[PDB]
Amino acid sequence: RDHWIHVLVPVGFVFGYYLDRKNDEKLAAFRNKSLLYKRELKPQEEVTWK
Amino acid sequence: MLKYIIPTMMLMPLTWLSKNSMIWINTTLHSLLISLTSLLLLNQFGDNSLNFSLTFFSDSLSTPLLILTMWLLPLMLMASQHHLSKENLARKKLFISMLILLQLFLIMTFTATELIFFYIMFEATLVPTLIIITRWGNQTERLNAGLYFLFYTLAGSLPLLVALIYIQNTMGSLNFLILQYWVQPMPNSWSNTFMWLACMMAFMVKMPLYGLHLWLPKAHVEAPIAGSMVLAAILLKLGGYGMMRITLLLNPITDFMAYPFIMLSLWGMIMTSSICLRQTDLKSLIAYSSVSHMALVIVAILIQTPWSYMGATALMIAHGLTSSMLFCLANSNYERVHSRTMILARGLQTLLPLMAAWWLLASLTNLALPPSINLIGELFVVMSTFSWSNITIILMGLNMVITALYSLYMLITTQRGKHTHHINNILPSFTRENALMSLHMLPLLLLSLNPKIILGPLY
Amino acid sequence: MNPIILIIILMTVMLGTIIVMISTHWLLIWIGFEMNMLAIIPIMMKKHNPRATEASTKYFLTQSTASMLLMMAIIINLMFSGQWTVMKLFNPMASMLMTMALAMKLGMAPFHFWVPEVTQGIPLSSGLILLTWQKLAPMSVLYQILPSINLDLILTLSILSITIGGWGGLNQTQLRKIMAYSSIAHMGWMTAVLLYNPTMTLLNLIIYIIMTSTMFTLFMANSTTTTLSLSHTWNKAPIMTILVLITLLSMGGLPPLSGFMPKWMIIQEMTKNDSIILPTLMAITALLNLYFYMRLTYSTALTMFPSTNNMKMKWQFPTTKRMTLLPTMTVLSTMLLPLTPILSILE
Amino acid sequence: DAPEKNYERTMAILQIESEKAELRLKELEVRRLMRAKGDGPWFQYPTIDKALIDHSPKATPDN
Amino acid sequence: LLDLIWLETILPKTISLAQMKMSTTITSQKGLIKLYFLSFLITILISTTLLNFHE
Amino acid sequence: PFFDVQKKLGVDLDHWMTIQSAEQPHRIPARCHAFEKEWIECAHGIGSIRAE
Amino acid sequence: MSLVYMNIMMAFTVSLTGLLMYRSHLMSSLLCLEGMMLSLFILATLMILNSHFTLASMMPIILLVFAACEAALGLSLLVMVSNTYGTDYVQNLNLLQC
Amino acid sequence: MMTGRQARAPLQFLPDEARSLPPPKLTDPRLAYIGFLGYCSGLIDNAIRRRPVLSAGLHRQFLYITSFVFVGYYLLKRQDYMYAVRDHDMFSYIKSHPEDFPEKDKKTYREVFEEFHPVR
Amino acid sequence: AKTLLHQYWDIPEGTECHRKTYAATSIGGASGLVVSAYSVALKTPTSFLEGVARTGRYTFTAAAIGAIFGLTSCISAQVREKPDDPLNYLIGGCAGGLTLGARTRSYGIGAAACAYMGLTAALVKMGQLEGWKVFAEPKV
Ligand SMILES: CCCCCCCCCCCCCCCCCC(=O)OC[C@H](COP(=O)([O-])OCC[N+](C)(C)C)OC(=O)CCCCCCCCCCCCCCCCC
Repeated sequence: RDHWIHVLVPVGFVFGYYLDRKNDEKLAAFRNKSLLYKRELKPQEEVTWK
Repeated sequence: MLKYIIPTMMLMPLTWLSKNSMIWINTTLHSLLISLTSLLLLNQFGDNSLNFSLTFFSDSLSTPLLILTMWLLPLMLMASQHHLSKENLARKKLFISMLILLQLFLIMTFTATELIFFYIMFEATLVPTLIIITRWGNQTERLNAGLYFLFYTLAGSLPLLVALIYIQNTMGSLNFLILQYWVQPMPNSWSNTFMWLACMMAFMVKMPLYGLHLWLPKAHVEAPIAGSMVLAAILLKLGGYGMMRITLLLNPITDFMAYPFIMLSLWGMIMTSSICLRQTDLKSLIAYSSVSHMALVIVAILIQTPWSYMGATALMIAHGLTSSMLFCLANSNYERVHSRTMILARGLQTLLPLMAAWWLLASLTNLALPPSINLIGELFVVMSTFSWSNITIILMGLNMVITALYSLYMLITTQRGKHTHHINNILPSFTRENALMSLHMLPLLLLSLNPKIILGPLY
Repeated sequence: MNPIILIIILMTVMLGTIIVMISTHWLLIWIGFEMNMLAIIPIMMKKHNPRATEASTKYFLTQSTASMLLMMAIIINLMFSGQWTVMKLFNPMASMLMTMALAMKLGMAPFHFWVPEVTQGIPLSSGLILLTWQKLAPMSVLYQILPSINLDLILTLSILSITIGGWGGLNQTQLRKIMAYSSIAHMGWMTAVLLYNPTMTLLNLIIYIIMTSTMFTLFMANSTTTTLSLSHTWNKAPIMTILVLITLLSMGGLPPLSGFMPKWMIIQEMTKNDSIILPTLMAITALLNLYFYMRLTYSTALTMFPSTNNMKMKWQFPTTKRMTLLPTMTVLSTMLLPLTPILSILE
Repeated sequence: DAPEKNYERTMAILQIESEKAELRLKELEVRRLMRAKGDGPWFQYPTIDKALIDHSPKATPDN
Repeated sequence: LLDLIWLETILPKTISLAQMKMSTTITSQKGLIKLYFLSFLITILISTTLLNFHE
Repeated sequence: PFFDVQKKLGVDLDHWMTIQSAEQPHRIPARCHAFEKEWIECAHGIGSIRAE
Repeated sequence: MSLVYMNIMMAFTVSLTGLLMYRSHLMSSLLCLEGMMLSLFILATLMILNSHFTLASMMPIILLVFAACEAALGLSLLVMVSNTYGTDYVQNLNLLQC
Repeated sequence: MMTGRQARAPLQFLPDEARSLPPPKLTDPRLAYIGFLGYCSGLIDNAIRRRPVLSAGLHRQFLYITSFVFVGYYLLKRQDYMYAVRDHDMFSYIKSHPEDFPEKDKKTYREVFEEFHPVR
Repeated sequence: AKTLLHQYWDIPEGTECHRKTYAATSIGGASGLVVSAYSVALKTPTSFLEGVARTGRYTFTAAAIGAIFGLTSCISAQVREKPDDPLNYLIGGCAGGLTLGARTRSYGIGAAACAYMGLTAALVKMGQLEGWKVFAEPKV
């Protein structure tokens, strides 16, 4: 690629964004378990947030 | 926050692998892309902060500081590429790497959920700033100024280290989210007196407190332009951010420990403003004006009312933009006359009319003209200190006279009168310089349309 | 020196330190210290000038006095316990004499008065051996007798070492005396946390040996013994100025560097034991060490002192010196703070 | 992010950090009690091994 | 008077002169082995009789 | 750092001269053999803090 | 404790304070150091004989041998100083003040 | 502190019960940071001998990365082992001494009286 | 000289002025003898008379500092009737600092010693009050 250097910061964004989403699944202890937001699962659904 | 940490780190291979004619343009482009992405921090809620992980979070206090931090890096690159044009290529890349490393320390200073990680990043911000001042400053006094900047900060902050580890042992944690809910009242004692001093004096040095401010009209004067921009726009605000995080743990003792410091600020903003009436060095005039404006943020944090915290964070963001623009204007003259003496080059509206319009707008936002966010923060601190004591308005209002008087005298000396005859190298304003002025001023005026994003955690 | 004789003598230095580390009898402790001194004397007299003979004489006298006080502490332990196990001592007089002997062998203040002379009198490699390898055996004996070490004595030695190693380096221009007063201050930091948590003592010792070995390796790689000859390094090798910059900022304990790692942990172990004034005054006194480190960084990396004309000849030759582990020790002395919880491997 | 996602993520963070804080306080109390009493596995400074003692009949009987 | 002299005098200048003077008192030793061991003797005597670090 | 090489390798470099109650030439007892045997067998394994 | 142990300890402290207060000669310092070693030999010997601790009887000989080897090393250092200045005066050993 | 625990089996870098613990992953961020330290060591080694920093000695840089990852994997195993031993001894001591660790009654804030301090 | 500090602290404040003054005089005299001993150790005097003159000068200086410290502190605690008050040791430490400046025949050293020794004596009083430990026993 003639402009390989102009993807170092955006891919480093996306990967970083990716890792943030990947951290959220480690902090999913109280997903659909808080007293404010707990509810019954709608059909064709397995988690409330991802 | 890892979506902002990793692009800031990828700016390091972006600046070390670029072609020699390309290392400014690529870093400016991608730092502007990071600053465009910085608006995703504005997912703020009326009840909860935006809590990313165990390590990182952001409420509405850190969010304007983060957007200002990620916005200041392209502006520092624009400001610092002219006077480092003749520089060696590897030293130029080391300069850009120091600015990138400083931004990398700052964005996880403001988002540190835990207070000793806040301390580690907060003191990691010394090393790129110290290296920038003592390596790319212009005059002889930059070594001494780097020593003062280093050893006021560390002498204030190494008690803060002991204090934070003491809170770590006593409460079990230094998570700010835990310490919102486990904070105990701090009773009157001598133990808690020196506890309060060890928590507060590092940030008093960082603001600066009047009487501790002696590092600032050296370190902000003996620095290059990017160093002055990051010092007066971000690094003075680490103190206010740290006080707004740390006075949670210091109640109710703060309600009488604040009384000397408030005096030191309420009289200090009278003195330092008055010092700006009789300064010959324009960069030192902007430095003592920075001390004068940050004294109001010290008073507003120490009276700890909601209107005071709203005005203090508004005044910190507004002073960051305003003082950074004023240092850039002083550099726009200093690149032409090669002297920081304010009486040297006069009558510059006769030669640089659009740049004189930029001087006019920066001086009007300096004197807190409504409805700029400068005036919003100024006015809200005045409201809260009037509720604190009805007499303080005198010391406020007299300050609001002198704040006008140095802001226009600086305009009258530099831009008005008859021009200096023997100076004939006054070039027309480059497109880079006016671009830098507009990227300072147009966000500052657009924030008057929607000030609620720079009003902090308790809007 | 014959290289075979040099190898056998250095293995004998190592063998003396090992016999101190691994033995269970106090006579073998004393024997390991005797073997260590007896073998390290020719390493100090490697170049055969009157300064090395003076340094080796002063080193011999202080280490011989310490060895005799050590044996008197051992013999008093034999009086009051009838046995010889290397463990706690069974008399506070024997504890005081052994703490004095080991403070002399470490050169902690006020027995520091040999360390800046002897380090100035010997070459840089033997100064590296003296300031890194010769700490390991007395700190091991202090590690094993800490149930009997008096608190007030070892803390007085610690704060007196930190203050004297702070004020000593502020007047110096010779790099070996700077490293020696840095040594005194760091030994104060290591023994201030010995009775509270000896794992942080081992941590501070390892991080100190890494940073000291980095600085002596840089001084050997540039052949620099004074400040003013270290100031010519930017015109000879500009990478070495960055290396001494980051390593001197690390030895001052500035975060995010690795030398912030021990002292912070030391404070972290001294406030759990309800000492607040003491780590505060220790950390305030460490700013003096930081100040003469900053003096060296101003002379070397952050400014450019004027060079001479003959430097242009030295541009035409690369450094053929074996810079053993210098990138490794440079990395491990600067970028190690994110791996701070590795210290549990020393428990 | 949703307010649900941030809210319950915050609660997971708070549970992890509160458990770490309670364990740090317990670690301080355990170290205090073990250094005071010496009956735990920590602070076990050595005494003489009794596997070194000779138990043979000696040259003189009164021993 | 205040922000070029007195606030400059009290915190940085007096502390800097104090560190300079203590640095010159520590490092003014004549390199004499006799005096260093006489100081070590006075150390041991103050340790035993004056501070009771052996009791 | 007491690197306990003697227990790791199973060698007896210096444990034999360490106490008076150890194995002696011609089974010569020390004058305080019994008292040291009692103090060691009391204090064995329980740690030094409890042994004091 | 025993009355002879008082005198052997006091002899060690006398030779200590002689070794800790120089006059001029490095040889007098070496003699004070070996007086310290001799007093350690005597004290260790009287304990080991007094306790009938048989295996430590080889201990003072070891305490002799090593330290006498140490003494030999010290004599060589003196000679090298004596080969530089003609005398063994400790005030000639002051080059390391600067 | 834990000197009596690792004294019955002396000089064991990883004891047998360390095998009961899950090892660090090969995608451990700590291990990747140690690999980055190896890469920086390779770059400093090219810089101090005036080689082309990114290009020269790729076998040497790869052995730097390999050696730091290899040593750091065992160092992380020992780190995780020692914190596991720390928590195990903590919990066994809390279980073995209930007279020192009472279960404290958690009062609700309807009963808990705190003094109010007004900001005015 | 551990019992010297104890017999200084055993008398309550503002109660027995003479023995407090004597105890602080004796503590200052001990500290002055320590400074004198190390001073004639590391710096050789030109004569025995010069050595005992340096010893008497430093011992009398530090003893006068201690005497005027204890006197000013106890008289301030008497006339203010506040025994557990660190302002009393602040005034006493500043009086000892003026004493050190009068012994060194200089006013700048006097003001510096006033400020730093007054803050030091105030910190020592606060450490006596809230139980601050400098040589803290290992607990964990
Ligand atoms: C900018 C330069 C100046 C910086 C000033 C920084 C703040 C000023 C005061 C700092 C005091 C030292 C840190 C205090 C930490 C308190 C933590 C704590 O647990 O406190 C309660 C503890 C109380 O002890 P405790 O909490 O362990 O006791 C148990 C609780 N009670 C009390 C009920 C029994 O306080 C202390 O132990 C002592 C506090 C005061 C320490 C005084 C020594 C330092 C002297 C002043 C140094 C000033 C700065 C030096 C640099 C100047 C320039 C070079």
